[PDB]
Amino acid sequence: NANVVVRLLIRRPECFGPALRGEGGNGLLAAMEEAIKIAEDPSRDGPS
Amino acid sequence: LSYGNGSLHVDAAFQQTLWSVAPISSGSEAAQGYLIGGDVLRLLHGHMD
Repeated sequence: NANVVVRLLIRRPECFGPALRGEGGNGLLAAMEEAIKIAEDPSRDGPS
Repeated sequence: LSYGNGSLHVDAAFQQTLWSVAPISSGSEAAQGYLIGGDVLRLLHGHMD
């Protein structure tokens, strides 16, 4: 199951999100810091 | 075949591109001599001189 899942995920790289996708996607650390900032700042975390 | 760069590149990626295979020469290779396309040769004018 692990091998099959890894193969499918690498066949479809969009599953990793905006980051980790490449071609302009930032690193995992940058994505996590950006998400922390988004959570801290309203009007980007909630609906408003 | 990657178009990402300004020029076209060939890279081993998880995206697949279709390659068409065309033949140049086969294993028959009839006898010797018998000038074949894409050969390196010398053009001699006189009596091998």
